[PDB]
Amino acid sequence: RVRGNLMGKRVDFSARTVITPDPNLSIDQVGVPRSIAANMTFAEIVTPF
Amino acid sequence: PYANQPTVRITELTDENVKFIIENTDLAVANSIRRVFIAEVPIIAIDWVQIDANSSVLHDEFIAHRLGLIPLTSDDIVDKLQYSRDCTCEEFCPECSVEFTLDVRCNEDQTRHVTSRDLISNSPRVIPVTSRQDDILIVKLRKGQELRLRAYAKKGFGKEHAKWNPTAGVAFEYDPDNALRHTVYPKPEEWPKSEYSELDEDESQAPYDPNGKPERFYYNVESCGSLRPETIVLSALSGLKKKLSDLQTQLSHEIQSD
Amino acid sequence: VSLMRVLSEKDVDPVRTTSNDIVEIFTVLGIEAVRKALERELYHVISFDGSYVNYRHLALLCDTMTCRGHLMAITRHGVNRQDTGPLMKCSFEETVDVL
Amino acid sequence: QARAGVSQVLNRLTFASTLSHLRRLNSPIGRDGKLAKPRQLHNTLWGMVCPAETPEGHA
Amino acid sequence: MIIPVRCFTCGKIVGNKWEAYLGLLQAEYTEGDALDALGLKRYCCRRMLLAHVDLIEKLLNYAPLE
Amino acid sequence: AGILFEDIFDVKDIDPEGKKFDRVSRLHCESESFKMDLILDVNIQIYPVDLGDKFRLVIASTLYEDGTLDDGEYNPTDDRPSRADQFEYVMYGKVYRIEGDETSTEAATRLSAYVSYGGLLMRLQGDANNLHGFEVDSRVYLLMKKLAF
Amino acid sequence: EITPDLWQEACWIVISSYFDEKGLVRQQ
Amino acid sequence: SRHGQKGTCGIQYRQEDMPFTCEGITPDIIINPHAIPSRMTIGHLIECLQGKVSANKGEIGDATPFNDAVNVQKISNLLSDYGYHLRGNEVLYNGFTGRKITSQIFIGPTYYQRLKHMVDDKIHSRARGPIQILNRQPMEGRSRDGGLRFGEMERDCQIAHGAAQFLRERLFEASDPYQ
Amino acid sequence: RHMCDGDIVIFNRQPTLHKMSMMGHRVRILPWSTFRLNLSVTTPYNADFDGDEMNLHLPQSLETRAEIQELAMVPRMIVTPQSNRPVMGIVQDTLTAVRKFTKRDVFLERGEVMNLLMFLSTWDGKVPQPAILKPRPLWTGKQIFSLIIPGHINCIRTHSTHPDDEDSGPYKHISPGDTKVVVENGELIMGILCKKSLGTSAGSLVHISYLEMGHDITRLFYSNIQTVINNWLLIEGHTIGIGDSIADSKTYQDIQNTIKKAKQDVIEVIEKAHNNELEPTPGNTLRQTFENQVNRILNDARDKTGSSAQKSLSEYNNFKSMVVSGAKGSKINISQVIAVVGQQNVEGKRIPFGFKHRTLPHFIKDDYGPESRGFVENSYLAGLTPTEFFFHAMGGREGLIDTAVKTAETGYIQRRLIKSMESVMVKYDATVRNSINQVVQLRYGE
Amino acid sequence: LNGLTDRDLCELNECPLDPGGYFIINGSEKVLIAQEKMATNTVYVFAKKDSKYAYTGEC
Amino acid sequence: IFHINPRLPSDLHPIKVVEGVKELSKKLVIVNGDDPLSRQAQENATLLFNIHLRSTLCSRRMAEEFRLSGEAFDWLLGEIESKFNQAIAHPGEMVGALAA
Amino acid sequence: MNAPPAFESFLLFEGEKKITINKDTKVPNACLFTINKEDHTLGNIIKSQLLKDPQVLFAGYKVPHPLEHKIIIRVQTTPDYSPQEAFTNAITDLISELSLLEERFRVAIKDKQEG
Amino acid sequence: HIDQLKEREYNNYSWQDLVASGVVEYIDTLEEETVMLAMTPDDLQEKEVAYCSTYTHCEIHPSMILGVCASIIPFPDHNQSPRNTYQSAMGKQAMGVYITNFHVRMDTLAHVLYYPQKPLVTTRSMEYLRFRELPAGINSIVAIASYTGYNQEDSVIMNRSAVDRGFFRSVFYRSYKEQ
Ligand SMILES: [Zn+2]
Ligand SMILES: [Zn+2]
Repeated sequence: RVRGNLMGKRVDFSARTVITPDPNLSIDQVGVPRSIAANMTFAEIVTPF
Repeated sequence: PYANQPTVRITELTDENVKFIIENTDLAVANSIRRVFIAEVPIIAIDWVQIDANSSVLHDEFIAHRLGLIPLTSDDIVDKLQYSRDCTCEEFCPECSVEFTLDVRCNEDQTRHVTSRDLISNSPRVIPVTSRQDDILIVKLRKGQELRLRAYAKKGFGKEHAKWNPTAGVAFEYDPDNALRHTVYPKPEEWPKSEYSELDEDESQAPYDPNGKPERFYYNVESCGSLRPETIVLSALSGLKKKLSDLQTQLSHEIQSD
Repeated sequence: VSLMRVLSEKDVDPVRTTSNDIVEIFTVLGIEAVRKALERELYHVISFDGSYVNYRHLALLCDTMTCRGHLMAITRHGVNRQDTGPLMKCSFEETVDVL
Repeated sequence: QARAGVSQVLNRLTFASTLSHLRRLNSPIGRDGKLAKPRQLHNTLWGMVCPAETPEGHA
Repeated sequence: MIIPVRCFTCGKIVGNKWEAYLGLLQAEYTEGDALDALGLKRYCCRRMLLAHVDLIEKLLNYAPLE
Repeated sequence: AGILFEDIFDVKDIDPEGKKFDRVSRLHCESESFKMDLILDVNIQIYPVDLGDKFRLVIASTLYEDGTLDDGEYNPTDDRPSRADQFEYVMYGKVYRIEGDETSTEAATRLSAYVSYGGLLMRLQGDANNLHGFEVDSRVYLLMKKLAF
Repeated sequence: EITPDLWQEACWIVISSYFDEKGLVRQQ
Repeated sequence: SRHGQKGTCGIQYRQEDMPFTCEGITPDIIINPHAIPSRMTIGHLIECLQGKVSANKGEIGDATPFNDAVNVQKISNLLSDYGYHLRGNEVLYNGFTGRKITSQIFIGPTYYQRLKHMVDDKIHSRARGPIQILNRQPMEGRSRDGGLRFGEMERDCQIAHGAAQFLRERLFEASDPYQ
Repeated sequence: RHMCDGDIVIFNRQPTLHKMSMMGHRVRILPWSTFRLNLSVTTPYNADFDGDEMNLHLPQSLETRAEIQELAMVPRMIVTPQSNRPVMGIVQDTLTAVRKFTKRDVFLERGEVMNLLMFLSTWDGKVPQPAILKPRPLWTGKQIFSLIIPGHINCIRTHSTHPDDEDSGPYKHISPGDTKVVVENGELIMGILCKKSLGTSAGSLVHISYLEMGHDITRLFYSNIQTVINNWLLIEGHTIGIGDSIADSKTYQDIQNTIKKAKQDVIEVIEKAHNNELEPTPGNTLRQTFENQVNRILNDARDKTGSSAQKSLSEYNNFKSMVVSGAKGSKINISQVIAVVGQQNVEGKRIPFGFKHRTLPHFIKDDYGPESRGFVENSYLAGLTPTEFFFHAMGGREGLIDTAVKTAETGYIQRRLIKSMESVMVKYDATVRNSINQVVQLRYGE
Repeated sequence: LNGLTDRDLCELNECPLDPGGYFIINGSEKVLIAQEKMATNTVYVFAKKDSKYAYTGEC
Repeated sequence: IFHINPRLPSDLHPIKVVEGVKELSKKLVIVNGDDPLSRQAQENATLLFNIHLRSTLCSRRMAEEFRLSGEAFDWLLGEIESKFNQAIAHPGEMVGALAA
Repeated sequence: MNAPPAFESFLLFEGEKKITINKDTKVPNACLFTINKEDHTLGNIIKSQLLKDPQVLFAGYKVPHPLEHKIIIRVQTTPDYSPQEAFTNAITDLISELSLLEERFRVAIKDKQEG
Repeated sequence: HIDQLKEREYNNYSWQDLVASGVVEYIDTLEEETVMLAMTPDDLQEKEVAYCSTYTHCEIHPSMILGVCASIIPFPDHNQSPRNTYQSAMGKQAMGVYITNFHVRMDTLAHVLYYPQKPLVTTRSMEYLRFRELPAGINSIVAIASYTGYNQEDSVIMNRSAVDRGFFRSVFYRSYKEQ
């Protein structure tokens, strides 16, 4: 429990793929494919904005 | 601030390739024609295959793929058809497509070469290239195997799929002797002479010519059968001139509306 | 290695005669000498191949090893005998023997 | 308590993996072995065992 | 498995040359003199016919019926 | 004006240590009147210079005769009459150093203005009077022209 | 009579005869 | 490749865009020069050089290992009889601007392989799927629709960042929250 | 909602070994199905684009998003605290092309300058004055790379080939071979850029940019270099080939002579020892002084022939251009491809007597010579003899064995260390304590 | 499928290039990997230094 | 930044250097406090940096070698302390995880 | 599965404009034309045609990403000449030249064929 | 023996006659320690300054020390040895026609290539491994260049138009059972 389940869990909102280069992306940008973006989500509060 | 006056000189014209020389033009205009030969020249190619019975040893998509790569003589049709996505019809039209039909059953004992002789068209002018030299083998059937399908040819260009690419190979070249030193040889004599080199067998490259631009671009456009090699050209010039006219119309709308 | 019978020999520098053996130094020289010796060893085996690690990070490791007055190994017998609290020791090793 | 993997599923992925799976030898020495001398190419495997085809994992 | 229709690199139709090329090799032509009697100049197009291995002849041995 | 310098030089040695690059060579000229050294790197491909050639080298601070001191940006469409119209090789650089034989007490007699022309260096090592208008970090032109005598 | 420097053609005839007779999986 | 040079497709250009020689031979595959010098697979270049002779002669080259008859001066002398540079270089043109590339590029036919590790059998994503039964944490495996493992090494790298909220979200709130 | 453009993710290659293996990135979505990432970032991750896979965690709250954005974003992680030098440098194809772009003889005309400026994001719309105005306006390599360099940095580095005896002689501030990089006011004045000045070393130019300007200005620096240089290399081109592995047939003679003198030298050592005249070195047995003399002779042969191979390399060589820029390879890779491969050791010794008193059955009993114990004397261009193919494989198996034991033996050191030190931290007391609040150091790092 | 010619391997839906050498066990092809071991019946004098013994004549 | 021209004689009183470095050694505080125990340790923790600071910002090097003007010297001192104060270890920083 | 359909390189979506002018603010008299669903075929001829205009002080084009089908053309002219009319005149004469090249290729064909 | 052996399969002369006639021998590893083996026959059994002059065996071909996946590398002697090991491993993932009756097998997981080619430069011992009958790969026009930037760290750039024409197109078969 303590090492396989308490110090390291499996998490939701993860992805995994093969990396390939893109010299046209800035150094702090990642290019994600479209299905991986359309799968994982971000809960965003509603505001009059 | 203005245009240039290119001149053309066909050196060889057969029914399979054209060699011409264009003089007095920019390298960008001469290379952008080269790209229009390869992508944007319309041509007819099978693009919709409905397979009714396939019992060959090849797939279902292996047949359809090998059928898209069969070149069909588009020559005066291809400029009368419409693109499929622009025909105001439902389920292909004689005015935007050409219908084909293959029906083969091997009944005899020897194997059957399904070749492109078996593709029967409904227009007499868009046929696979069989007119006047064997035929493109599609499958080989055994005793009892068969293939019935009907297919449709529509208009397109080599920018969507390579199947709509009218050329075997375009051989562009300029400045055969390294007069501009656009390429820099580490040992200039290990290099064979160009075909067009106006140079003796003594000297290796032309002496450096400091103020000078490329002209005299040498082309060698080779057809795959579908269009005639001088129609590939006359159509790439018109296809480029039409991309530019459309851009200009959309530009004048953007300008007047700002 | 003897290091105590050698330092006492004459014509032997009893100032610079070091020992490569941090358990020999500890019983001879002290715990504050083990800290200097341990870091010289640790820096020899790191800069041997030409690379460089900041000094902060070697002082901190040699300080935790020698912070309670004896030589605390970085094994289950060194860091589990430290009084850190059982939920932290059950995460390194032994996991139930300590619980 | 037995040996394991003495009998594996044949690899039909390309003909050259079938053919090499059928001619494969196995030294039974366990893994979690920090020794090297059984993993070194001995002079004496000359002409018997291929000196280039080995797995690059822990085996 | 079966001769490709076009040369992958070039675009040139090589689908109609496998029978002609096996017939010329049966005649007596050497393999380099068969490839240009067919009209294949670029070495891109010439490896389509040299390197091709014809498996459909082996796959046709597995008759479904008769 | 703005003529920081002006003289006649003549190529005394061309790339001496061996040719390190291919379109650039070191010219080790010497002067004729003020008796100065020069170490120049020229684009030996669009302006070839051979030994024993003599050229007039005018290091200027601006190009317009009235000395109106342009900005340092390139604008080709310009009517104003320049000094570059009577020269054949014009460069544009930035003096990056001024060494000298100063001592701790008395001044210096021999200066050396090192200017750098986009990467192509130069050193005008003379005496401390002809090297006056040169101060470090200032934009300067080259303006040389071969004398066919 | 001996075989000299005509030997790469002959080194591979005995290899081909070996592999006709014994396949590759004969040891199984 | 047949020499230990693995690696993935990085982008694909049409034909109008690949660089091309003085006839329209565009490459099929363009590999990087930096793969060669540290790995010292010279056999790759010799094969790319002999494949060009073989496709020009019209018959299949021989690359048996220890062979004394083949070397590179001999292949090079043959290649220059078909009118190529004897070392395999050619003069390519840019496909985008049309201008010659000032270096001569080393082009010729090499036998590539296609390994079974395609990407569309590895791409994998999760956002609140199924859950194990004993410890109600996401399942494992791509086919089970599992979640990736945020193991311990990934937790030390988050302590060192001093990121306590991302750490307790990855280890509590996106894994197995309970009360 | 779905993850969209601009989100913050955290991105991670798997043997997570230091802090710079979980940096955070901004999301940009693209067509095909792979995670695509810039190339300088491959150095911290240790990534490689030959089938590597990286994970991507998505923070799920405003409070975790903001924390990642302020603590782990990628331009915040440029300088490592482990060795106080950048972790990201310019490292392939771009490093090779920048060494060629900043050589002294690179001149560009207005059509290529105006095209390379289109890939500068920090450009202000003013074309600099060309370095050559007549007879034709030409710009320079350095003059365009000065527009990339941000701010007004000042640094001085030395190129890779800088001869050591130049800073003594004359021509110190005007260098014949254009080594000695000098940036002043954020302008390259002199010098050729290589890994010694744009790589990941303490004090390189990408380090000075970080200590001087932000992490944000340095973020645009790394990106502009690769976008201008990768576009010029469509003009210049880079390759490698067979021609780059050949010597010059006088070099082949020089090498064959060195190698034959060396095989001859070891024969006399063998004679001396066979007649009992090789007297032992004081500190070694006989078989160790013998093996030492032999390995000295053979290592000298390899070094001499390798150096005489490099001196023969032209400037247009393509091995040399990836070695001098430091992009890939070393002087010992040129030497083994061109000159000689060298001596194949297993466990530090020469190839051992695996059969009875000989190394293979081809040799004869008690053969200490160079060929009979593993000294490969061909190059990879000539190919290896059959026996030395085998010895080269016996040698090359050691590296594959040690890689596979290394991976598992060091991963356990790092785990024992973190468990022993994880809760030591810097208190607001500014003292370094642990979980029991016992003081470890009174100030961090003293 | 033994000594059987090549038409007949194809009439049974098989390939004549199959090598053989594997078992079908519940419709899986299984291979037996060859295991090495020490030669029997042979005297080997080793020397374990990590014990009380100078030498050891195993057999 | 201030265009020094090390060829002209400078206007930087040799004593403004001596006293500006004295006032800057005060603003680099590591161990805060007026206690003797705390002044001792503030003096120890910044001992090598203070030696370096006092050996490159001499009165003699600043006049025979760097030739700083007065205004450039004020900019310089404000810059040195503003960088030093950024180098201090942040509290909260998990240094044992970095050392490992 | 994440493969974009191949007609996406030339077909305009619904809402996308072909071309889009944006005044640039860093320098006076500079614009940025953003063409959608175009590539180096059309972007290179226009730039090289604009460099023939003597009143054009800067012309260039870039393709920001190759997986995306959009080019940007930045033009800067002299103050008596807007870049709107530089770009227009660079097309009008590029058209006139391609039309003339077509006429000449056509007569050279019909003279080569029996002649 | 060479002539009789060339006329095998026309009558009935074979390898067993070479063994029975006393020409080749099966030597093994404990006996190989007292042979004095020559590597090639002419060249090691000629007359110079003597190396041994008491040879007792001679090797058939030296390249018969390589195994099955290592014997398809062309010029393995020009490669650094770890590269030959990586290809021995990556040659077993190469997709290709894995067997000829593949339409009858109901394997889990089969991959076959549409258009596999024979290598243009082969070794001589990949004849027996029957590799030219069931090949796994395509001879493609590689071009070692560094073009756009996309092929930069073990990455490659493919031709889109080549792929449109069927280049390395493959097919993947998965079988499901149920009773
Ligand atoms: Zn219709
Ligand atoms: Zn072709």
